[PDB]
Amino acid sequence: NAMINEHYIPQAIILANGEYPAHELPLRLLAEAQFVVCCNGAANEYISRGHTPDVIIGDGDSLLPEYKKRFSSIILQETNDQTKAVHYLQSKGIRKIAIVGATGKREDHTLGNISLLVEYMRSGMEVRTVTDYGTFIPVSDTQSFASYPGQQVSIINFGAKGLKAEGLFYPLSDFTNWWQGTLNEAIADEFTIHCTGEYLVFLAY
Amino acid sequence: GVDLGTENLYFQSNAMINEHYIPQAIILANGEYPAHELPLRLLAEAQFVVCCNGAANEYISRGHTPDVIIGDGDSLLPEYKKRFSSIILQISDQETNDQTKAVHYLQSKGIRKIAIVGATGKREDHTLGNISLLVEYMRSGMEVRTVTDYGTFIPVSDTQSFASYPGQQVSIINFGAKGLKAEGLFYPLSDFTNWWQGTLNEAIADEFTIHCTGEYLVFLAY
Repeated sequence: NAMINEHYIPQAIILANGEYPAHELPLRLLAEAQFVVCCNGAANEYISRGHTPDVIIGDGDSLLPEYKKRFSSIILQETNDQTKAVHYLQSKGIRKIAIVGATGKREDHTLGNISLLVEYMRSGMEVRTVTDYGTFIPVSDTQSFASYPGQQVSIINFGAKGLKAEGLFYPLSDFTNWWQGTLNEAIADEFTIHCTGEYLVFLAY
Repeated sequence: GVDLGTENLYFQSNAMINEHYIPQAIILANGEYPAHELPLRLLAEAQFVVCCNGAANEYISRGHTPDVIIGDGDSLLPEYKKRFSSIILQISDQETNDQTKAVHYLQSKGIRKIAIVGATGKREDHTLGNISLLVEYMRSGMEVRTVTDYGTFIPVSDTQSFASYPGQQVSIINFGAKGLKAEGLFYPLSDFTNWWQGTLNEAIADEFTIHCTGEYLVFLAY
């Protein structure tokens, strides 16, 4: 596995139906996107800010009629919209994606959206969720990460066993409850997590 | 007994009750300040408010008076630290999560029924940690709810009935419970292995009951 770095350039962006991004990073990613897929809606918010989506995932009654006379051709048809967006992009040979706007509204939607990341990667997709506060990266087995000393790192386990690290302030164990692995800290310019199985890393900006 | 779910939060309940939810104390955590009428109702009606670091800044700026401030005084605006220095408590030099320290402070005071507001909406790792901690607080013997801008999280053990309304969105997050089954929900339950699986179920009627052994979390959307 190649080292996970900050310089992430995805082939496509998914704009999910959580809170529209406010931080510079997700906003820049959206602005310089090669391909944008909008979930339900999010398309209305995206268009109102003077942007143009490539694909809209929803039921046809998603867009405002006012925008429909301009983007009815790019609307496309059960799971959640984020997952449908991932699967659509996967069907087009896209392998590298960032999701923005996936959090910050209903918390059950936030929880669902985050948990699905681990499932996308096992399918063979490279996906990251970029928020106003950090980046979620689904991982399996041994993985190295670029960091800076003092960078806050949270680890949430998804069934992985034998978790241990170098380059983090606190040692790891096979976490269960979500709080257990949160609010660790990088002590150097890189850290490596060793295990077998799936887990999720949140790197705070 | 039956947990009234969100039905004891609304100004006008479907449940033919003569009261509403008034916990013994409110914790204002350090996520986004409540914006929705329901967590704001709890805050407005509270006679004991514990502020986490910071969270006290917005509370004070809106003209309100914390009863206790948990954690680092340095997280306060200088004038606020000066105004409230005598109610700043560092309950532990080991525990670092202020939400947890607030719960522990209230428990030592002999308080058991509490609501947490402002726990979510900023850094998502704080959101995830704060939510998951509800299971620990319940285990410790506290009756605790987290009340957000969008619904309420209730930590649960074993069999539990909830008041509801037809079409209410109900999400179940598993924390090691086994034999999950329900009456009164649209979708049959399974022993959920990932968070999304039990989300966005739906109450059919005015009550539902979840049966199992072990711990889980229920989110009821307003």
